[PDB]
Amino acid sequence: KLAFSEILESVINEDSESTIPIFFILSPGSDPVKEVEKIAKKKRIEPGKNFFNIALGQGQDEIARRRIEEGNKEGHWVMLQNIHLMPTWLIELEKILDSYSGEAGNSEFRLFLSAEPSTGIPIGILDRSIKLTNEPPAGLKANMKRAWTYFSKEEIEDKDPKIKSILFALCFFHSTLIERRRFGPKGWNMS
Amino acid sequence: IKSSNEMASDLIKQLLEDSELKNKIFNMEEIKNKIDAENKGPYQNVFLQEIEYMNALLSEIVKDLEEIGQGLSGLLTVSENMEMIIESIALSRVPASWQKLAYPSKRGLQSWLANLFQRIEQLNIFRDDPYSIPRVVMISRFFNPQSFLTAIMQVISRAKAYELNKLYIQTEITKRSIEEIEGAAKEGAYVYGFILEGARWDYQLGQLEESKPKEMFSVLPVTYCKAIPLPPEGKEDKSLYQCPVYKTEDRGNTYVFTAQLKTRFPPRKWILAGVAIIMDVEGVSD
Repeated sequence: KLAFSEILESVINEDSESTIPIFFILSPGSDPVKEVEKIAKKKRIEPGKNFFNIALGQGQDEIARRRIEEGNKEGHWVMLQNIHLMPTWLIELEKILDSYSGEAGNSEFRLFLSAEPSTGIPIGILDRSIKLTNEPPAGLKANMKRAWTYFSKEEIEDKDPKIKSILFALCFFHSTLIERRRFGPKGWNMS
Repeated sequence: IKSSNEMASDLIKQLLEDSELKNKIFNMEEIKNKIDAENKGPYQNVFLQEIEYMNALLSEIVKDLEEIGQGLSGLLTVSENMEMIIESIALSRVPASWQKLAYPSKRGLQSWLANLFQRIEQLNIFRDDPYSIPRVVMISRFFNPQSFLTAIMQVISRAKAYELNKLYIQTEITKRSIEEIEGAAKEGAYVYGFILEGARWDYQLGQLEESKPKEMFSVLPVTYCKAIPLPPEGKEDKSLYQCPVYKTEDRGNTYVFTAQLKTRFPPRKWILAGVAIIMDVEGVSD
């Protein structure tokens, strides 16, 4: 009954005060950043200046380090994403969060961090965190619906009746390959 | 008060030492001497290769079982891989060391052992009168079933004066059961143990048809695996459907060979329905 936006609203508000970073384990075809920005705007008035949706890439690791350091003492929450991309910096990040647990340092601070489910994520970060999977609804219909949704309304409307018909059949073909996987041998034979 | 892992092994040890495994071990020299080596056909060579692979498996399971049996009852250092065989035996998984030897089929340990004795029992009817081949071979129960299909083409390359290369194997599905006596008629070896998943072979019509709602696997009747020359050009036949056979239910890199079986429906229907033959399903009688 709680969908996902209401779940994330509830679990951010009721728990995850500080020292408990909010983890997002994501599957291909999922965006955590849009949902957290909506929930962020209802609780506190955030123009995306107070709170930062920092994307982790090589070189910007030092900016994230300054942002998380600035966040604690100020009391504004820092959204990190694609955490998995730097396995070196996570052993460094674990060491920072350990320092801030004893320090404890404005209240109403948070650390949202989103990774792809992979081996070589540090144990310490996953353990302390509140973990939350937003898995997209599996099914032929739900997978054919996502195939259209993907293509920009403006692009396909313009295209002539012949080409949009053959696109519809191709979306179904793309859907029926993903939905076959589900059956083991009798289905594909290979993932 | 449930039986411990190390007791559950001692039980299976006693069931396998109450069965004459160390006797079931083949003696290469005795069987080779029974063969003249002048009239030695292809079949003879394939079996002799199979009993060697089997004799190498059957030695390995007896050795690893008498070693863990010795290590359980008697004083002996307990090896890391031996505890892994005990653990796997409690779960009723086939051990990793045993699985690596012989066939890749996925069965429970008690089923695996019962199947292994039917493998042995296919070779114990070879040992006695090797020159006379069993009328209906059981392609299901070999190590390389692929090596037996080369053998049947070899026999036809002796009879007919043309190249072994140019032969492919053709599979005629017969209305007869294992009752039939006419043993290895010219051009083919009769075969049993093919199990069609994804569709249903009708017996009376003699054609691939749609699967019965609840019945998941339709066991094929005796298959007169002919050898015959390839077509001159790249040809496509609507009547026949080119279903791949696989050693196991898994069907992943266990492709043996493509068979050809009659269909009144379009073949495209069946490739989409994932229709395939399989050797081992755990739907094999007795």
